[PDB]
Amino acid sequence: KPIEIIGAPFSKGQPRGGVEKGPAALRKAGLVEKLKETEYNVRDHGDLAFVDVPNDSPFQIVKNPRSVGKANEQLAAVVAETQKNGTISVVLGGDHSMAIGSISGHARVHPDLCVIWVDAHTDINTPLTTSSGNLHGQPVAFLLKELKGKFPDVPGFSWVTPCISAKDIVYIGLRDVDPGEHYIIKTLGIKYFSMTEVDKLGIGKVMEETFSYLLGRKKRPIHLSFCVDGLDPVFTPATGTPVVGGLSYREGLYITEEIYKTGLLSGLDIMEVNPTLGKTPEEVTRTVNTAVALTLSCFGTKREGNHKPETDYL
Amino acid sequence: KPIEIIGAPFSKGQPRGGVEKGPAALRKAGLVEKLKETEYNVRDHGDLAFVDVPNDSPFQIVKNPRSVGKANEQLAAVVAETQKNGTISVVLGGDHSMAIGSISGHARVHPDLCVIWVDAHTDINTPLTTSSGNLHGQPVAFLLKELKGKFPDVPGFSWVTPCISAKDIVYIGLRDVDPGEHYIIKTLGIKYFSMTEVDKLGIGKVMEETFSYLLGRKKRPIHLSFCVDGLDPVFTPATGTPVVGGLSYREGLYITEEIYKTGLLSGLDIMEVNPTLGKTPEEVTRTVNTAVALTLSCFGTKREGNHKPETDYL
Amino acid sequence: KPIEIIGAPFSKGQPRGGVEKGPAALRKAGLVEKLKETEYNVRDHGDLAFVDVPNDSPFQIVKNPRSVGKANEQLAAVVAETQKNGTISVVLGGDHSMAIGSISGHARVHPDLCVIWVDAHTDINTPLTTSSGNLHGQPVAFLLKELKGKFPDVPGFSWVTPCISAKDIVYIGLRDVDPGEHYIIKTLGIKYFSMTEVDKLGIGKVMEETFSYLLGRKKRPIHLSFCVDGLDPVFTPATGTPVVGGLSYREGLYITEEIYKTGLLSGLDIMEVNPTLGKTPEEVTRTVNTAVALTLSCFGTKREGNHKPETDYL
Ligand SMILES: [Mn+2]
Ligand SMILES: [Mn+2]
Ligand SMILES: [Mn+2]
Ligand SMILES: [Mn+2]
Ligand SMILES: [Mn+2]
Ligand SMILES: [Mn+2]
Repeated sequence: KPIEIIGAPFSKGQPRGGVEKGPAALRKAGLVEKLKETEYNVRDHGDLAFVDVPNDSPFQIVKNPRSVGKANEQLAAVVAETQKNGTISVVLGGDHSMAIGSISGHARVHPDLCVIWVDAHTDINTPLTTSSGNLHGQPVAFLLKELKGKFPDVPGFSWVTPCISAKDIVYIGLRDVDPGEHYIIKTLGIKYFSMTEVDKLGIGKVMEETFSYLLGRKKRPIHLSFCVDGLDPVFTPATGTPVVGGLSYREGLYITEEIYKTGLLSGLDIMEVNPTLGKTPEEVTRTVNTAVALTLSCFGTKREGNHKPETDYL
Repeated sequence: KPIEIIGAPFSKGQPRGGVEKGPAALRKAGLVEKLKETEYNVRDHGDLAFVDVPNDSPFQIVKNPRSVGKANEQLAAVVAETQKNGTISVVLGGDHSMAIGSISGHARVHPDLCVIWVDAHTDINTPLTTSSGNLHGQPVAFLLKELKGKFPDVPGFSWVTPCISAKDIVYIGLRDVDPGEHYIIKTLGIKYFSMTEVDKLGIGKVMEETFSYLLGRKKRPIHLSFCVDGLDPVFTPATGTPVVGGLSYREGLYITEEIYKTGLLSGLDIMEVNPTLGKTPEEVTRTVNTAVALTLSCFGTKREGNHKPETDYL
Repeated sequence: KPIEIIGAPFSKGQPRGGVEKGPAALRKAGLVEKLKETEYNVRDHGDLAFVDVPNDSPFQIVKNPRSVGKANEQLAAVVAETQKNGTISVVLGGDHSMAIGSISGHARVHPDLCVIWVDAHTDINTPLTTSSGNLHGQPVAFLLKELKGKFPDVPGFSWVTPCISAKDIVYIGLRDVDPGEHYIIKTLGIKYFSMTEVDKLGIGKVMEETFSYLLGRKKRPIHLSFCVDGLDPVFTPATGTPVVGGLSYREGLYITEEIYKTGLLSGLDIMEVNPTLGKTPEEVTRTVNTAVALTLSCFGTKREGNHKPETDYL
């Protein structure tokens, strides 16, 4: 089965430059070559060139609305292109705002898709709830169907159409929620397993339930959106919004391991990896190895080990 | 419901000076104002002046017995006073030996109360079993009813009256216990979950069984004494007696979260946070930041998030 | 209940020097003295003088076959001697390749013994499957009954007799396995708990299932081989092949505590602790402290604490 790497060197999703350097870091560490070693076929799409919109005046509080809006539209145009030819889409980003390109492009070809959002935030505010005009923490808002019309239209997001409903997605690793956000998720009653939950049940029971909830009834493709800030700052320090007491290195692979196991992974997002934010070359090396590591896990590489079929090693 | 912050800048309890700075370290970090942000009312009682006793000769091994006694007596006098006006007490200490006063004053108004001791030690040595005349490691030996008269009367501790029995207390996070201490808890049969127990059951099940143990039969107030050294040093640096293999930030959080949920916490202790014992300013910020995290957990703040009632954020 | 420490300062098991200094590291940290504080009797059998074989040409890929084979032959003979007199055999190593002598000496006197292999690796390659001629990562290949005659006879290992079968052994914390290795364990179907396992069950249930799998039917002596690298480097950094995402200082103790709990320990190995590889004295002090923390545990020392029998501390 096909795999297509699509770099998204973008960052206007937030105030700290540097995340457009993620792709270049991930590829540098050896992601593309490490993947060709798996049972899959790998075609690297290269890095998309994001045209900058001049005079991108702020829509109320939101910053860079036409820029962010334009990039994502170019992303969702690319994604549909690989998913159309039946090939799994791995997007190497920038900030999370690129999810709107990532998941909108996915749904065009697999409208019945679900989403597992591994993040420490819901990154799902509305241009009416953000205390910051930053769109990297609003990706979901623009996606949700039940959120259509619950906030103004934002210059550059006309092309967007709510693709998934509050029933088809599940958060994992939440720990920093704004009053606003907590409201929405409760009100719309979305399924999540916040830090608290993943203390009480354990990452073992948590993927068991998230699977019966999303795949309990019908079998449908999986779109995994992984904010490196999902695991703790001791495993991913090179991120813009780090937050204490997160998901261990282990539960992370566990996650990515089980998702492989479903044979249902359709879209994968490796967002917000920032090489310039590492306090030491180590932490940058740390954040990337564990970013690559999770990316190889969603594609077979197990911790008990692997071996090539039909090969008698004796 | 009322909350009353009581400043206990005491340290005589032990040899390492620096703990009487705890309050000033927790207040500085924003504890007081952080709390008024919750659904509760907050009145800061201020820091109690502790009269020093001249010529506080040592009773055999014990050190500063009269000094440590009078303070506590003035602590139970302040506590009992605010609990009388139906308000929850949060004591920012010093060394733990002040618990003596926080639990003694508490029981005068709620004599049927229980105690969830989260710490790395049992601080239950008798003036006869301590290898150090230190009182921060004995607060319990004085409170226990089954321990009345199993050791000599210590000058300054005549006013004390064992308010609780070996039945109404459970320990959490035990890992450093002295031969004498383990004996006592085995003999009197106290309910505990030593780190070994938390690895076995999970911080999930553990809180499930400690609740049905202390609250399976009758519903009573919860006095929560928390020795910062309760968690591992990696999280709680700036503590006098740090001991490897401790309770994570997450577990110490899941505990406090659940103590809220009961709606039964009555008295709270935030003991042994030492500012001067931090190897770097970071480590002083850290322990503090997470001593605060917990204090704001005991009162609502959830990781999944919080939103104000009756407010429609849409 | 006899204990016999046996220093095996060997290292030819791999390319990095330093491991021979292990014993002389554990010993300084005060291992022997600390053990005498337990309920056991202690006899330190000094360190073994290992004669170096001149002109130890490489058998195909394998390196130091004759020097490694001779050393172990001399270890096994020391071992089988103190097990003979009814004493427990604790071996402070070098490189793990000395397991071969440690477990070989052990099966002579207790041919019905079991082994719990706590290590980040399976150390079970064959001279035909190694990518390196390193014997520290093959010990098991020489011990297995099912592996007899699955490779060529290696110079110096003519004295070795497969003593345990695929059935009496179990791994714990595997997270780095080469293609070959995985195959083997799969094919001979060995009972293990990779890191994924420990995540999904917990160090609680894990020991429950390893005990009922190894001791469910008959009660037999337990040989515990502990590759310090089985833990996470943050706990055991001073090691030759560290690997991210290991067991916690807490599971590590949990494990050694339950093994004490059976009353069946018989043989114990504390291999591959290398003092020269700690980036800082601290990492050397750390690692060491826990190759002992763990040992003094296999002999009782409980985190809940201990107290001497018949001694009324009141
Ligand atoms: Mn995000
Ligand atoms: Mn995030
Ligand atoms: Mn303590
Ligand atoms: Mn204490
Ligand atoms: Mn190993
Ligand atoms: Mn090994």
